[PDB]
Amino acid sequence: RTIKVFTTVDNINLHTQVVDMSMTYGQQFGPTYLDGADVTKIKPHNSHEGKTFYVLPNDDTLRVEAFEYYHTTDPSFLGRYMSALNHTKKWKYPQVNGLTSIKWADNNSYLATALLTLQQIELKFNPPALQDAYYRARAGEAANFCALILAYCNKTVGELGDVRETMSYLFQHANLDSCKRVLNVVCKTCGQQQTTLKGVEAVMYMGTLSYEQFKKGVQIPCTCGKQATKYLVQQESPFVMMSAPPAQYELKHGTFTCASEYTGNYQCGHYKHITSKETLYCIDGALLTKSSEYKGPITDVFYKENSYTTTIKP
Ligand SMILES: [Ca+2]
Ligand SMILES: [Zn+2]
Repeated sequence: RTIKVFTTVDNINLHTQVVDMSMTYGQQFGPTYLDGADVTKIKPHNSHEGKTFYVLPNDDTLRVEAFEYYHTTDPSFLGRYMSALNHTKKWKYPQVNGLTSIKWADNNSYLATALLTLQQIELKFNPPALQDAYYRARAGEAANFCALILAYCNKTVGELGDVRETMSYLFQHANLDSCKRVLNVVCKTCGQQQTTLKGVEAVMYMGTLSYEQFKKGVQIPCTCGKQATKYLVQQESPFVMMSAPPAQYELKHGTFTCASEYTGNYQCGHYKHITSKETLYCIDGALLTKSSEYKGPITDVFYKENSYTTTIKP
């Protein structure tokens, strides 16, 4: 028996195939997937006629196609992305206040808060798989985007996650080289140290939530033994992510783009997303509340930026 099916590694370039129906998909193709479901232990059915299957890049041509779409060499990427897709395709992606969210499942609260932020900051991905699925996620079809995020972060479904850490991985696949940050560490004895950062390191900071206070200056204990002052000199970026360990923080309307709230501790933590619109909106998975004032345990705050110049003399 024979049916005709298609094989692909990017869902773009399809390949016509003849399949012996007395064998399994793994026997003729190797590890094979149909929209996430592993069908390696499965033999062709008549219902599969004309359907498209993911495989692993066995030949070079599939490897050439796979690198262009995903920008990775990691041959495990397809199985991990397919394994993630098999779950994320079943998640619910409601529109909450005009943004694509995720109904909570499999400890995806950090994914929901990240996805919500990605929709409110200016950003473009370099791998086509990411940018294609990023576009579809903004349209409401976020299953493939979320599965790709897990594959690029080497995370699995159900595993707990950090939003700041998740952005870190994704910023490596965006085009942020144009971003530039300059910092002056002024230490009363060590001196006035300057650093220039390019790329992902130029938009992220771990220490405080306030961007104006980051412009004014923050003390950091120096490697000598005393205290040292830390402030921003030049910021050239579309946005800035300011992170701090979860602590009670007052979110003031119109002073930020969006923020990450983290309540709980250890294995009992949970993320909520706060965004600034005409008033303050709290998106918690598929749930939505609104208020004029907000105070909570914030761990990330995003701000808009273009070009900043400090008023501090070197
Ligand atoms: Ca929308
Ligand atoms: Zn010092």
